[PDB]
Amino acid sequence: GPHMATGQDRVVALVDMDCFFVQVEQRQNPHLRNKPCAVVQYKSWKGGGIIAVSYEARAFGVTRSMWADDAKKLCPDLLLAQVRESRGKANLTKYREASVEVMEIMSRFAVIERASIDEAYVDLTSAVQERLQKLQGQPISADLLPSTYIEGLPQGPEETVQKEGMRKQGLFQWLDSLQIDNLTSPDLQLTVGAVIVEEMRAAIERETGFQCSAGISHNKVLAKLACGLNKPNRQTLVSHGSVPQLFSQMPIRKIRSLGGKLGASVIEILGIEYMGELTQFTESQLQSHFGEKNGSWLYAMCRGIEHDPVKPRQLPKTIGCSKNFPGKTALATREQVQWWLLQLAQELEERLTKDRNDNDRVATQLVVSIRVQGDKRLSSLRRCCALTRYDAHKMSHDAFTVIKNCNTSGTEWSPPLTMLFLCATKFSAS
DNA sequence: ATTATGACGCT
DNA sequence: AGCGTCAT
Ligand SMILES: Nc1ncnc2c1ncn2[C@H]1C[C@H](O)[C@@H](COP(=O)(O)NP(=O)(O)OP(=O)(O)O)O1
Ligand SMILES: [Mg+2]
Ligand SMILES: [Mg+2]
Repeated sequence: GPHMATGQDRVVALVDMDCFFVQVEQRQNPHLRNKPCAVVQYKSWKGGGIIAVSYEARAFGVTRSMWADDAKKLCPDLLLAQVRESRGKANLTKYREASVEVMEIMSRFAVIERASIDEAYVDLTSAVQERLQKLQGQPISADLLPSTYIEGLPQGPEETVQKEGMRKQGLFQWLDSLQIDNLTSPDLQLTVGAVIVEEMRAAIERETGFQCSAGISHNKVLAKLACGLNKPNRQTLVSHGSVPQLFSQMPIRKIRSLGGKLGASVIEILGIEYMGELTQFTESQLQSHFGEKNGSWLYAMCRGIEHDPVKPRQLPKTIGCSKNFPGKTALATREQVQWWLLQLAQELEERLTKDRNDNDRVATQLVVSIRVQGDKRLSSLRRCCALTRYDAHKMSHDAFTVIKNCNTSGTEWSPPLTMLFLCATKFSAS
């Protein structure tokens, strides 16, 4: 009892931007603000593919992966913004630069781990300790947490007919219970972490004009889950004590890393649907079905416990460019293949050169991946070679050299390629 | 014809 | 080294 770890050692948050690519386009074009809007790529086929959707547009049922022509059927007044196109492919530079704006603000507060173009984990354990020392015995006011939800509250016994009324009542219950006394209560630490995350979210909105949501908990999985509970423009605190009720009706697929085959297996092999049901199995039983690492992870995670560290990494480990060639457009000639490789290499060269100037590093390996027609896998084949010069002509020529014997017969290229992907990796200081 | 592209585990 | 999974 006295010796059972409860996964309450850290304070971790996950900050994720709300409808991020849309906000980027709305900041730039004020006519799009506060309107049902989506961002699309490649307008020629079915009006383009939607990759981001404003919350006003979601209310009509518009979603990612939907065709714009189809989205317009659900939402006639839907406004659209097109992703920039360069060299015949989508160019996501505008969103990467916007991402940098936000990541640089978050880094001021604590160590972060970039997790995607629009989210990062934050390890607030040290910052909370410092803040706790800064205010001795200072009780925490509700005004310090104007956009925070406490998951699981309010509980027990009219302002609650509306959502802000629920939020405030739950926050009051939580704050009324908190003992400022006792610098080591995990709940107190989370609360101070939440205050700091309000400050962080305020700074991002002030300095970039972008709104975001956040989750604060004791580990990355719970912080990520918490982030999505009250999006948009709100933050949610998930305490250790909230986990049994929260996990009791939480579908297994909603937990990070369980959204694929492993999660399906868990459900299928154990005959359960919710994360909390995992507690009735022994660690050995879970290890026997899903392996040593997965079994141990599951046994601790269904109890709200996870030890994956927030890595101190702001910069991407790899830099890559890819393009799909669906259906009839699959590449069928040598020349075609070489031209598209050159287009990808030119974009890559730009991004690498910038990376070298900004971050004092150079990539040393080039990985080329291709997908052949009829193959469902992301990558049909991967090959690599040395990246010794940031030269687009050398890179595209070397990439062709490494995959040219994949061609069964021809001038002609077969089987046709439905994807080309160039990735620069193995960075070293410069 | 659900795209562009990341991190990282397994062998 | 090369492939498979899970992810936004
Ligand atoms: N499958 C995909 N393919 C291409 N781009 C994608 C993508 N999923 C996301 N993006 C791009 C476009 C997105 O804007 C961005 C962030 O991904 P989220 O955080 O998953 N989604 P958002 O921020 O939009 O809304 P909110 O978080 O409020 O739910 O990455
Ligand atoms: Mg987001
Ligand atoms: Mg995200």
